[PDB]
Amino acid sequence: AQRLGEIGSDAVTWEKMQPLSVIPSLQSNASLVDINGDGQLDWVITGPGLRGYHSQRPDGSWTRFTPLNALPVEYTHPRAQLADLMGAGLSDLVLIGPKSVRLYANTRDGFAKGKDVVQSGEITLPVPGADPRKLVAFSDVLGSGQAHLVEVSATKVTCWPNLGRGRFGQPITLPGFSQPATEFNPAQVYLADLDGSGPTDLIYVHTNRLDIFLNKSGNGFAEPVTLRFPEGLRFDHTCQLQMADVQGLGVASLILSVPHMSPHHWRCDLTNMKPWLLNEMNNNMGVHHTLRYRSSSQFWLDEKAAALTTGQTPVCYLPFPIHTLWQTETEDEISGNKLVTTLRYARGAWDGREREFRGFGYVEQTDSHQLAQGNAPERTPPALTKNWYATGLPVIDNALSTEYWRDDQAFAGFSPRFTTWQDNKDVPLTPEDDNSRYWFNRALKGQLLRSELYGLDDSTNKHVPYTVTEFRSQVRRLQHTDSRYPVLWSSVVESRNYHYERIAS
Amino acid sequence: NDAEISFLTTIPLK
Amino acid sequence: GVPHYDETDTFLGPEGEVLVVADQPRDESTLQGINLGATFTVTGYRSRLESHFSRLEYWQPKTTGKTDFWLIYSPDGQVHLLGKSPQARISNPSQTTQTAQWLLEASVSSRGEQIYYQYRAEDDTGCEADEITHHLQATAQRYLHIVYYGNRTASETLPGLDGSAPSQ
Amino acid sequence: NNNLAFGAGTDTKTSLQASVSFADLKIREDYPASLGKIRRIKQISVTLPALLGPYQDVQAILSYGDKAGLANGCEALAVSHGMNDSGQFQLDFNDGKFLPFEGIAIDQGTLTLSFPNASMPEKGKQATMLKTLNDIILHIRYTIK
Amino acid sequence: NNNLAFGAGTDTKTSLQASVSFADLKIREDYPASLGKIRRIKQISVTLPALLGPYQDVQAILSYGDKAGLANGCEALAVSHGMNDSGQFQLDFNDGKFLPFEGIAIDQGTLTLSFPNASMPEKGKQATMLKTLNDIILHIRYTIK
Amino acid sequence: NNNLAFGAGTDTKTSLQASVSFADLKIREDYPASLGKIRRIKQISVTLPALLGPYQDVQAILSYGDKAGLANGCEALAVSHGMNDSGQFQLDFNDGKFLPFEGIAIDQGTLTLSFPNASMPEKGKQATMLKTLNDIILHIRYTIK
Amino acid sequence: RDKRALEVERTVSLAEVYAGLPKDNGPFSLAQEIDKLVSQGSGSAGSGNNNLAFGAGTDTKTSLQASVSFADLKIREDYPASLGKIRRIKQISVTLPALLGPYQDVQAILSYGDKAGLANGCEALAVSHGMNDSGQFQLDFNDGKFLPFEGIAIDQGTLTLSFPNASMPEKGKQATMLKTLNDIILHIRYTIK
Amino acid sequence: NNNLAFGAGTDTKTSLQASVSFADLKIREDYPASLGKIRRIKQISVTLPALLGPYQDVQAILSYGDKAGLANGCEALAVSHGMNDSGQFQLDFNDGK
Repeated sequence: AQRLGEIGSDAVTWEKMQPLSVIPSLQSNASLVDINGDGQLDWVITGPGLRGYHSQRPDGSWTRFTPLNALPVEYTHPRAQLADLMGAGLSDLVLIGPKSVRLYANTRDGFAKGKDVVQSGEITLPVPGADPRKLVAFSDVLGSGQAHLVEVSATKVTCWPNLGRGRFGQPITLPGFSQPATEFNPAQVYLADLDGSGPTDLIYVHTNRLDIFLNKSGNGFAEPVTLRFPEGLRFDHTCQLQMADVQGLGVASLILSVPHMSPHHWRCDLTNMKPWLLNEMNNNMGVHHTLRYRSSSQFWLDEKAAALTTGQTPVCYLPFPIHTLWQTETEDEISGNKLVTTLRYARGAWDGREREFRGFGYVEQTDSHQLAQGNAPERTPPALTKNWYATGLPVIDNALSTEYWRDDQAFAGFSPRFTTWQDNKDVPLTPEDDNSRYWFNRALKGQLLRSELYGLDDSTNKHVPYTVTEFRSQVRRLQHTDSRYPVLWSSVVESRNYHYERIAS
Repeated sequence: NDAEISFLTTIPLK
Repeated sequence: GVPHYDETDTFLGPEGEVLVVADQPRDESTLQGINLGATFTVTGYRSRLESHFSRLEYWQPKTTGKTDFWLIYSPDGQVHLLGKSPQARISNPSQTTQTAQWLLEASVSSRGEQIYYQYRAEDDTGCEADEITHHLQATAQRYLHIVYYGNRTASETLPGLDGSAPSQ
Repeated sequence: NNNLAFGAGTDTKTSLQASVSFADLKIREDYPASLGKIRRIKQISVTLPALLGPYQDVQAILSYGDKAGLANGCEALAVSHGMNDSGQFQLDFNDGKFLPFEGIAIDQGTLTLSFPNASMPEKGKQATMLKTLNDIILHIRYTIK
Repeated sequence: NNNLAFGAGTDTKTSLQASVSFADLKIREDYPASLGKIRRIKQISVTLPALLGPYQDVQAILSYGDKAGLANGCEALAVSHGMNDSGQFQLDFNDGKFLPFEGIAIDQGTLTLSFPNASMPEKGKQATMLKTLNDIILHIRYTIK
Repeated sequence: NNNLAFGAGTDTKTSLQASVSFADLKIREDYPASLGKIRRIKQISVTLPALLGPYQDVQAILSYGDKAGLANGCEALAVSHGMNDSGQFQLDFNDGKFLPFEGIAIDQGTLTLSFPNASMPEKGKQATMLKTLNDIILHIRYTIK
Repeated sequence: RDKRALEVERTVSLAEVYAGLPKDNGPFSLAQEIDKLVSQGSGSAGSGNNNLAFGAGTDTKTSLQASVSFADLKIREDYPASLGKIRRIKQISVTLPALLGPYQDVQAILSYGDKAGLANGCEALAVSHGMNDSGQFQLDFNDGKFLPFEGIAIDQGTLTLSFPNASMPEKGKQATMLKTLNDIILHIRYTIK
Repeated sequence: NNNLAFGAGTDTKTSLQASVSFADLKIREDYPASLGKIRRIKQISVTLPALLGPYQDVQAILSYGDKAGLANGCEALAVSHGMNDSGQFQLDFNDGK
């Protein structure tokens, strides 16, 4: 994906296809899936005796073949499906029958010895692929953040909540969905988080229109919203409805791919904003606040585009788009003045190992005063504050060193200090291995490492900050005699201020 | 204080 | 993943950090002078990331006739009790020993001031038969109903001890 | 000839039999007579949209309850799993042999599908299978000549 | 020869016929004349992008409305699915037989695809299927020599 | 004949042998007696729902511990992978040869599945594989005639 | 005298074979030694018939050869002797889990470095790609012909896998491929009779 | 012999001719001489990773511009779809031809 148009545009395009410079050689019995749940897709090979994978790293390289530690022989079974059943967010291996399931937990290096889970009571599960008249699939139709088992037929939607480790609860009827009996072809049923929220909506595709049933938080369906196709577009069995966030809007758009003689595509945008976010506040005393949001993925495209234009190779460490706050605006009803803060983000990252978001390494805050018309001749120039934070992923933190305002006649910058606590002394430490190094760096996440304040003036010294602030943090290992991760404590040891007042000297 | 969970969607291939 | 409830699980603190066992367990039956009626294994906990050095204890009875609880010892001597009485617990409505959450129930200051939190359990009211029909239990949810504070008299003990419901 | 019933054999009393007449399937009606008058069945597969696990079978026998010049054994087909399940373990139309039901006119006689051990009071094995069986689908390959 | 119409037969009055002249397909034009002049059809499959229910079949006959030295029965092909649907249960170019339409010059004659029971006022079975039919695609395999 | 034991041979002392009686499987009972009395095994495949390491294979031998008119080599089958694992490198029901165990009555004799090198104290290679094996599944193809 | 033989498959990791050599045979990590041998003009690893070396032929001095002894693969040991003593190889496939460029291929020759009753050409297999490749363009166990290496005892002789144009200083084409190759996997089909 | 050009036939003036020399592909060099000296082509397949869809065809003919003892018609191959596209509707390496 590339930024289409100028930087700051929200438009998205794709570049001319290029061969990837490197691919795995073994592609006869393999597929691309995140097997570890690390955020890195794995080319996973499960061939005639050979089991392992190649992960796709963020810098574009591939790892060498990594053997799996354990794989069920049933991985390749015709009814094998993967699903999040342990609730770990990992894809577990499961086989489903009507009375029991067989579950192999994903241990993120292979799978665990599986277990046969007997369903309690009289709970009978649907079996995927068993009946062409209905759809059996995993989906968050209850809007709870998990993979529930849902069966969609012409007259009703039934769902068995996932209680974990292969256990399912009683079927829940989710009324409101209804198709004309014999016309109900499951091939026409697609599921989606169209409002960007928990519950997954049911989209029924007809030849000339979409019949969309909004999901009322797992309590049944809304009367369908009918959308019509543009003239000349008709849907059929050779066509496909694809859903994806391809705009940087969070909410996936509906793409109709019609491969006929000259393959063409259409996209239906239902929203330009994620619909449940807080938009406005008004205190009825003249203060009005407007929030705006922008997907993190659009900041990435701007970051990427800027790097391309300077010959640099940007790396995104966040494959899981979030909506960040952008362009907060405060309106003074009564004075007529407005104040807008635009945040720009860069270098954010996903932890991978603990499956958590570490945060944005860089946050840049503008500050613009819109004085009431006729008030003043553009007085009070806009300000800019740059803030660099630790992510605790020293592939990013180490790189922030080049983005700082430079002054050669300056004190040495800071690096984090790692210590322990030995006979009550703050003893310097170099981590023994990667597991410790990881946890020591994890402890740094979110700390401000540096900030700079600039005026966005038209002066000859507009690029020189008024102030520069540097910090040095420290992580102390207090108790390693524990479950593998040690107890760490962290704080700021050094804080250095510089006052330039835009004068470099 | 506060809390946050980042929610991502994972898609199986079968 | 979904908790096993077999002590292989970990817990999150008052801040969503992982708690770890820091101290060897000890046996105790008396809490702030209150004889709880059972011997509890008391396990000390710390956050993996040490926010303000708060210390936590998990009290686990050796008997099936009692439920567990958590205590928090704040750096200022403030002491908190979470999840002792059943209204303070979120637990599997069937296997009720599977407590998912321990909600703050009581708190005592270092100077004798107290707070007691009265929770109300969810129930089958305020709705249509259809709501109940497809969701027969799920009464594990707890809502804060009344927070009682400003004890008329002074006490160094937690107000929730002995399971005594507050009077206004 | 369009019904469900328990059988009347000595060991089929607990079998649930279902049957339909070819006369009521209206196969002939799909193409106008000018395309040919001889319309005969070449092969029948049975789909049973029941809920079976990965290691669970189904038992049913499909047979033709009428007169036809069939070779012995071509009068019946067995179903073992139901996923567009043909009678033979290995399906081909080129093994040199006649297939089950091959040569039967598309509009003559009656088919019966027998599910042994169906009765619930008798604790039949198929007694639970059947309660998840939503429909019965036949796939009839026939030719016009 | 490039049109739609209802059939003129006695039992085809409800059949919707569509036909195209090979002369207007401009197949020959694809390759230079020097590569060979004898350009003949070897095999034709039919694709019918449409929405059909899970157990709904396509009823259609493809036939050649002209003179050709075809073996009897090679003048027509049945369509059942429309999913790149060949005229057989199994397609094999190596069985020692001629395939439907094999040997027809790429320039001569007209193909007609007939959909029986198409008329809506007559409540034809295909009357509704056809309303979800977006196109008709032919896949023509032919050889040059 | 329904048991587990370590083998009595001189080199099978470390092999874990799973013995299962055919009579006790009650296969005959699945279908009406009236369909025919001669019910014989045509082919057996083995499925072993265990977890294997990156280069770990399965070593297991399935054999028939009784009298039958078998050809030389049809008395036993080797398992290598554990997924519908046939006794050959390539399974073919029409090559012209008898398959292992073919012709054995469905209710007679006993099968044994032997896992060599299964004794943990001897550091057998299959000893750890077996600790992840939840079940053993046989797929028996048989015919009624 | 015919017999249906037991048809047995086995997966062999050469990295395990070399890593597991007895201490006096010079056990080694296959990946590390390849990296050194490819970067260097020459060298060797291991001992006896379990080794790495550049070939001595006039057109092989840039070819990296790996060799293992069947005697040390401990194949016979998989099943007790009572199952039969004639244990012969039916077919060998080769898997090479390396990373490759845009449209790069893999050049390697697998051959049997010993005496056996093989028909001419059955002494060697060419690897074109690493996807469980084999000696033919299409593998068919029923075409009436003998497969490469078929009939060799599972516990006798030595296999060599030769990678031509491996030397890095010579700018061999496979010089970079080898630096992404973590292991060498053989899939051996053999029968017991 | 490594070039692009338009043809000079009477009906090929509009055809692009993409030509390459085997001698310059350095195929022989991939394997040691000692493996055998007779190295001959068995089959050639054409791949065009083009923006060519499943219902789109490409007309292209691959031919050998030199002297060889080829069976009549084995001098050329036609391309239709570009995805490991061989000269046959069905590729069979064992049909006796």
